Amino acid sequence: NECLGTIGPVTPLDASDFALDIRMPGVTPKESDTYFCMSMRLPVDEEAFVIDFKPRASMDTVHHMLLFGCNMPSSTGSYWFCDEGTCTDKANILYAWARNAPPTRLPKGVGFRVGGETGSKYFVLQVHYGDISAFRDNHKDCSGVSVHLTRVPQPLIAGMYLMMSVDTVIPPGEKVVNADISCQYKMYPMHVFAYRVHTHHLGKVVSGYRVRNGQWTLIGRQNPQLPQAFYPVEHPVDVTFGDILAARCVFTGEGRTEATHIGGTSSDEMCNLYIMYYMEAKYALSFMTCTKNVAPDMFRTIPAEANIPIPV
Ligand SMILES: [Cu+2]
Ligand SMILES: [Cu+2]
Ligand code: NI
Repeated sequence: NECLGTIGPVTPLDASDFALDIRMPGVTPKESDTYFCMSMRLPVDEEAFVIDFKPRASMDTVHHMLLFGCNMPSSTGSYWFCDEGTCTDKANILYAWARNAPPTRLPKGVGFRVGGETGSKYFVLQVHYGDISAFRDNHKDCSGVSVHLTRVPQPLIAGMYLMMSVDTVIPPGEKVVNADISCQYKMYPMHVFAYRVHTHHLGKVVSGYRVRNGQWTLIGRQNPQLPQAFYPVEHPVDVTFGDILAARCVFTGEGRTEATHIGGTSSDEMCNLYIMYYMEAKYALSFMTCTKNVAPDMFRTIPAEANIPIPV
């Protein structure tokens, strides 16, 4: 009893707010550990602000959910299979829901800008099912997310600073392989309030830092084998013009017969750190990406914790 039926996906909230429900179209996964995607055009063409997210997940069957904004979803039609292949243009992550790692709300006054001339025209929802119990009866699943949108401009604008490896090669059996990422920050100040890490099975630890005058300030560090939620930052951290952002993923090659490189499958790897930030509305940009390592030598003074795993 979650599929919306005759009422549809759009609930008016007041004069300038509405909830948009983004739901799987009554799907039934045949195999276990399945990744479904679907998209929705924004109903409004003009600029809007996403100011809250409420999960609508079947607590039996849903392992994780991700919601992106983009302009070109990978597929048209109802739903598709997406082993993390959501958009053809760049997919902007907005929200992660993981089982056993409950999400944290956006700070009040903070929203993502979407729609209009430059914002995302589509949402893409990815749902990872995992365990196919309770699907015995072959019931239709309508899991996803209810998104609160408003036309009211927000004083603070949420954005994403994505750090990702592109060139990493993990030789087979190799005990430790480091993937290092670094860029100089050249925008108005951002304040990091949440982070998410992502590797595949070879990832041991992922850490990100702001480097200012050789001083390393921790943004977040996580075991990527733990649920890949957005975790709150322990202390709010500003990144300002002249700062360097730095991240290290630690991988092992133990267990593999052949080299492992970066790519989109499970026998490939990724080193992704998603740094969620707010900015003053008049200075804000919605996304930044670092795919480089501009200060490789700086990593000589990376804190020792970046090399040590988290005790599970
Ligand atoms: Cu999952
Ligand atoms: Cu991946
Ligand atoms: Ni501050």
